[PDB]
Amino acid sequence: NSLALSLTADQMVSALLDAEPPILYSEYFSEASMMGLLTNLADRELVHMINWAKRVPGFVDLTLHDQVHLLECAWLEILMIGLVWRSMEHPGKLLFAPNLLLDRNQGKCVEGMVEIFDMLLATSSRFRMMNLQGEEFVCLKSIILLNSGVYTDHIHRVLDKITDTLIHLMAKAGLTLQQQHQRLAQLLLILSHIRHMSNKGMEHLYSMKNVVPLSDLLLEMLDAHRL
Amino acid sequence: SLALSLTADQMVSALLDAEPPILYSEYDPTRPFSEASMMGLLTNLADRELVHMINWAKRVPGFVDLTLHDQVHLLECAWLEILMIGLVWRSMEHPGKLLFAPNLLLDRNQGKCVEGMVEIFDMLLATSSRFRMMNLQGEEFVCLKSIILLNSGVYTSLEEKDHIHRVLDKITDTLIHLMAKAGLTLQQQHQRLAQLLLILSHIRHMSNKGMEHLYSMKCKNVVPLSDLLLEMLDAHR
Amino acid sequence: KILHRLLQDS
Amino acid sequence: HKILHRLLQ
Ligand SMILES: O=S(=O)(Nc1ccccc1)[C@@H]1C[C@@H]2O[C@H]1C(c1ccc(O)cc1)=C2c1ccc(O)cc1
Ligand SMILES: O=S(=O)(Nc1ccccc1)[C@@H]1C[C@@H]2O[C@H]1C(c1ccc(O)cc1)=C2c1ccc(O)cc1
Repeated sequence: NSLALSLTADQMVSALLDAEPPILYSEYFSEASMMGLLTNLADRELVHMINWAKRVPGFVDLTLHDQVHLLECAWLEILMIGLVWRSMEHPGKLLFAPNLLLDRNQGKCVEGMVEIFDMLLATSSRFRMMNLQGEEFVCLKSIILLNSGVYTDHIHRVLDKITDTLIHLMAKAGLTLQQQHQRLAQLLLILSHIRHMSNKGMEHLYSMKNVVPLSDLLLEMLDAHRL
Repeated sequence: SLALSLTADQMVSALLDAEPPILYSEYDPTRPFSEASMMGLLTNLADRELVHMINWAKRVPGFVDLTLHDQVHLLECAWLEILMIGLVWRSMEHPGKLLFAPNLLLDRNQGKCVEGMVEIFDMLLATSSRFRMMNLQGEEFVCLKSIILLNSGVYTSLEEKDHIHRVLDKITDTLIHLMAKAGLTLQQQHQRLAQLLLILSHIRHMSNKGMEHLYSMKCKNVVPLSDLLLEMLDAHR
Repeated sequence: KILHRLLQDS
Repeated sequence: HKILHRLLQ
């Protein structure tokens, strides 16, 4: 049995909020300059993401192989939804780091990046245009981790519990029954687009492996998407 | 216009009557099969399904209200997803098998006849398996397929997206309505709703992965592709 | 474009 | 032997 299932929604939320990775800083614009700062930033976020996943209810219960599979499938999605979350307060911009603000014009400095930026900007705006709460964000990011790679019963039961947790939060906000499953649907349909942004962005990572030297861990994270 | 005034029952009614037919392949179980043979059979089959999909999309409450350029965009984005969810739907009765056509049943083995197809098959098989273990209903299937059409390209002057959002909310209400009739509790309705929508994320993944392999193949020109299919495919690249 | 015309019929 | 194996321990 899993300890994850025994939790209530409030302490499921409390667990997710406490497991949150920190917002890292970048170093204090061309193709190599852009890829250089992002590769370094993303690489440091992976280490935090790994330890974050280990504190996600139900994740430890899985085998080490399954933990590797899910992280390999979802790592870019998780970084992207983290990006659009903190980019909310800054419409038209992408808060990659507190000291690294990138508008659309700098996305053109990297071939095939500017169009992914637009999808990121539209995702952040969509999250803004409907008041995405932090308690909802941590639930969404956890769903992405467990649902990513999952089609290779426990994960499904944990996913159902996260679903209950989301409804639990919307019920707190004073939404009606119709508004609860409507908002629930709205949030999950966005995850489909985050999957789209990831895949489209992952194939570009192949066409960028040369420009700047990628780290070993990074090379291995994207090489997994080629099998 | 008309889409928003519809109730759940006549939304289901509209989607069921709008259903495209199941087309037959030109497969002859007396010939030899190969890489170009299968790819040739699937190309010709999908090309004929596309024509039906286009006239099907027109009968989806709401699609017609959209400008033509938006209708083009949505179909260009979701055409493979719609084909795939249709595939895994009619493949439910055949575990470990993919029913591309009533006279065309492939298992995992024959997927290896094409490079990179066997991986996508397993995902399609797993997706079909999920629908089987979940008892997907026809009323639910036509809701999901319509969702994919309106959702695929929404993020990609005109806040026609706002209209699209309204129709999507209507389909959501329709799905909940169906689960309420099935005797599912409130908790079971939300969970099933979530389970269904999470599968849409997988259909997106399968489509994107297959679209990249459908481009490896065009470059080869081992087997030609119809002018329409090339234009649908070129919209992704 | 083919998709353009097929949508535009009738 | 991937790095992800080690970091997850
Ligand atoms: O999909 S992308 O745009 N891919 C890409 C596209 C074109 C060129 C190179 C990469 C990708 C998303 C976004 O920018 C790219 C990217 C990224 C780039 C390089 C890298 O080694 C890792 C990630 C992003 C990112 C980094 C850190 C975050 O915390 C969040 C996002
Ligand atoms: O993702 S695929 O596998 N891509 C692909 C990968 C490698 C080579 C060729 C295609 C794709 C799904 C499945 O098989 C491929 C495929 C397809 C193949 C060829 C083609 O011109 C169009 C589609 C499928 C299909 C066809 C009709 C349907 O009604 C449903 C599905």
